[PDB]
Amino acid sequence: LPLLMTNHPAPNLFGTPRDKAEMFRERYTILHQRTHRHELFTPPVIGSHPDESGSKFQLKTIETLLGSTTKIGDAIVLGMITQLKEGKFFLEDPTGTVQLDLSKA
Amino acid sequence: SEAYFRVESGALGPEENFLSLDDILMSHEKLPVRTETAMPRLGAFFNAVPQGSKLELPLWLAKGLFDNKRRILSVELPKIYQEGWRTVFSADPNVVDLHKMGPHFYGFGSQLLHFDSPENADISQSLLQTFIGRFRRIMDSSQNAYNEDTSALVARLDEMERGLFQTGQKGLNDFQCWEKGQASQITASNLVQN
Amino acid sequence: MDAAEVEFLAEKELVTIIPNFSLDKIYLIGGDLGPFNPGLPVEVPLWLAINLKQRQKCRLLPPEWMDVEKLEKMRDHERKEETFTPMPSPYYMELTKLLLNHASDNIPKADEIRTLVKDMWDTRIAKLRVSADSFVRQQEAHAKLDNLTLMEINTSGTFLTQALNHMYKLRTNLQP
Amino acid sequence: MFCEKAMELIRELHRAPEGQLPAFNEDGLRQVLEEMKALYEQNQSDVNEAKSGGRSDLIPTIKFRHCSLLRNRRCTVAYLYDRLLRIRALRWEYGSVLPNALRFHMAAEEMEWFNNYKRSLATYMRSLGGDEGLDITQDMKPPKSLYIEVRCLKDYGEFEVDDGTSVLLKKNSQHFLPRWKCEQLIRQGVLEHIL
Amino acid sequence: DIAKIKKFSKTRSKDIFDQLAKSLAPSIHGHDYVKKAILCLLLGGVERDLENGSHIRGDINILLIGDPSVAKSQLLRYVLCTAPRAIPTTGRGSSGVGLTAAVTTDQETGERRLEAGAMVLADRGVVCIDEFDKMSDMDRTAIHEVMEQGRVTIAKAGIHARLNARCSVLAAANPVYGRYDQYKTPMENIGLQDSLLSRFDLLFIMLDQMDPEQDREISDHVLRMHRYRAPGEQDGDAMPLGSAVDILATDDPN
Ligand SMILES: Nc1ncnc2c1ncn2[C@@H]1O[C@H](COP(=O)(O)OP(=O)(O)NP(=O)(O)O)[C@@H](O)[C@H]1O
Ligand SMILES: [Mg+2]
Repeated sequence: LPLLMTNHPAPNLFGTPRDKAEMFRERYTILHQRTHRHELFTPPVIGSHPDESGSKFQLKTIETLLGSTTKIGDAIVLGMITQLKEGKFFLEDPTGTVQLDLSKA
Repeated sequence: SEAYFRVESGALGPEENFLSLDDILMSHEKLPVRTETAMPRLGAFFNAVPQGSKLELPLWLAKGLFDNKRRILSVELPKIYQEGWRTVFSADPNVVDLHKMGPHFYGFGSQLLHFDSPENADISQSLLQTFIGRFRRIMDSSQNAYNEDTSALVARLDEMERGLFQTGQKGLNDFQCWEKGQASQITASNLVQN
Repeated sequence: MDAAEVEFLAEKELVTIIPNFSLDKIYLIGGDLGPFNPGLPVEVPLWLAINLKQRQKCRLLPPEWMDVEKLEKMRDHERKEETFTPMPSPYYMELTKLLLNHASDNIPKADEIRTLVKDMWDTRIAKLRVSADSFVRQQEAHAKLDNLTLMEINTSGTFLTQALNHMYKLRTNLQP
Repeated sequence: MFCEKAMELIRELHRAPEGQLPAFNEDGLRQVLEEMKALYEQNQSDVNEAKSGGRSDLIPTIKFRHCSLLRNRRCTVAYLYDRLLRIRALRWEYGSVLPNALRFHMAAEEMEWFNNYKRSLATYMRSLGGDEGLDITQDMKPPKSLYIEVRCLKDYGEFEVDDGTSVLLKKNSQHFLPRWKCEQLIRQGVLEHIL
Repeated sequence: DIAKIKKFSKTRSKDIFDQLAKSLAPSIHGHDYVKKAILCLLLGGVERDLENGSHIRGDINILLIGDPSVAKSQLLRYVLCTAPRAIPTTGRGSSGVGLTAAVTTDQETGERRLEAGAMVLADRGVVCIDEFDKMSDMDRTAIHEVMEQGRVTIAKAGIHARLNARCSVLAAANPVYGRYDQYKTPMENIGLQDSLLSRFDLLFIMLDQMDPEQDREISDHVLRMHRYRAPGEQDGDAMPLGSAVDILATDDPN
């Protein structure tokens, strides 16, 4: 939507505290809507007789796996790399954050 | 004048109107059936659905699958069109809640005759007598409920009867606006909201 | 059809006015009118009569039937009969509204005239209600409504015709 | 059941009886078309399997998916057609140039259809007489008076009455003008007819 | 208020007790053993009469003790809806008189007679007691005889009688201090006297353990239930307040 059709304010140099977060939130938003339109999307209604995990590329956010999914061997998450502590890298998305053990890349 | 008018409902006719939103929503309502032969690959929905299975599926789909030889499935009436509820309607049509008993009561009942049930005549007579019984209350309420909350009056009416109620209310409001002279003013359309 | 359109047809009815201006005969497409001589009665369509009265160019005279005695007789006859009786004008309600709202000063005893016309309207709309109910209850195929006026038919006819369409399709859905 | 996404298009339009136009449900249209594509691919696989292999029990589910496809087609076509009906009413109820807040709700192809309809309507109106045609979009109500008093609701530009004569439509200014000249602006809400 | 299809279903189903217990209160997730115990309460044992004239009580009494918001009250409400002749009761809103019997004047004559209380109305049925830890001791004196012997003894007005009160008790209570304390013995979490506790067949302690997986499944079920809408209801309806909707002396969809 163009901004005139929305509640979004006009851009200016002396931005609000919200706008600093809005940068990275919108970068995630564009990449997220880009990602979910790829072939990784879930099959259609009985597209395959056995169910399939999004062409083996089914997606999730950080807040979903902060829960019952311990040692689930097929998690895939879109998120920003951050060295949130020195050497102890973290991933972040608009839902939350989690540590990255990147011993194998 | 050239105001928007929805494609009229053809549910009461031999076949429903193709482009009618009301007919589409009416035919979406589910209908109990018994499957006459096993159907492969549909076990994901109700791998084969076995023979003799009881199912509830949309009326459009029942009509599509139904051939008069009864080869794929047998179609059974909903409870509101069987003899007990027909007797309930015969008691006093004014008190039954046709809004809760399927909002398209008459349209669904008319299309239910397509399956050639042995009690088609009873269903048709019940629909006709229900409409005859409810007509006078619909007429009086629509034509005399001026400028007030019509919720309680319109609550127990099915969508066809609601359309009749709105027609009567529109006639009443038109005549009252005429009698009080408000009909003479030229005014902006409803699109001035934008 | 809207009540304003029924009024538009009612405005074609002829009424008598007394001009306060001089004008020779004017040749309108629907029929020539005049000459308009000051102080003398002349017969014109009701729209022109109302327009000239609004512009202070004439005095309207009531129709011969806008008389309290005649209207009382018509009202009592209507209440006494069961069928719709012949009305003094085919657009009597609209004539009453226009003439009394615009020229109550000219028309004497306009309160009595308005009340009697309202009595006749109430009686005849009650008769039309009874006719509609009898139609639907007895499942009649047609009705006879000889003396109804266009406004009376227009007030309730859309609802009645839609209801009878639904009734016809309900009673004919076993055609094979 | 398959059809529910198509029913959301239908329920969207049925939930607005007043005739106003909702935003075009492009995503829903894409989803029902994708569903139809998947259904057709499955149906083709199954039907050629049945016919080539001589396997007869597939025919009920073939008819199932065929009827489901026809249902999807009926729903989306009814949605588009009812949207066309709502759009067609705008030319008469408001005018030719729709406001941008409403034009933002229409698809590009809907604007194409609307422009074609406007050109066809103007061609028909021109062809009704020897010169200048007949503007049947005017005279929507029966005429009561030759002149009317109108009040400006919107602060607005110069409005020509006849040739060198014109009136400034500043807000709260009040003019006495011909009805046939003021009808369009009243219907658009620029002017308020009083008395 | 036919049996042949039931006697066929018990053969078609495998361990139908488990299926019934799982299907007992669909809106409430988990608490499988409690649901099995409630089903046992609903069905009951068989009351023995011994050759010596003594009788063995056949009803089963269940006491649910647990934290806030662990569906105890909801299980009581389901039992009230599902069972024939199940009487509701709550600890602060009842008295020993109202539980058993009250002397009241019959205005047809003016003479006074016994009018049955909750546990007498519940005879050969169930009585559901919520907030049971909030009852007064003098009020629980009435419950003791009902649970122990299946009767209540009354001596009031002109009448001296042993009223039949043969009912299963399904009581719900919170532990002392509101929330169950792990650092205290069960006999101190449970504020009730051991004499009273001996009368219950089964006593269940159920706790709001905040496990993340259990919370995941519970919250999923709760939000699914809150998302549900009935088929005979429009997409944005608020449910109507109560009004009469029965229009034949016998049920129609049969
Ligand atoms: N396992 C569960 N499944 C579904 N809803 C639950 C569950 N546990 C609690 N709830 C909901 O929590 C709310 C409170 O239930 P309630 O029966 O009053 O809990 P309780 O154990 O009786 N606690 P309390 O009344 O304070 O002693 C209800 O809306 C229940 O539906
Ligand atoms: Mg509770």
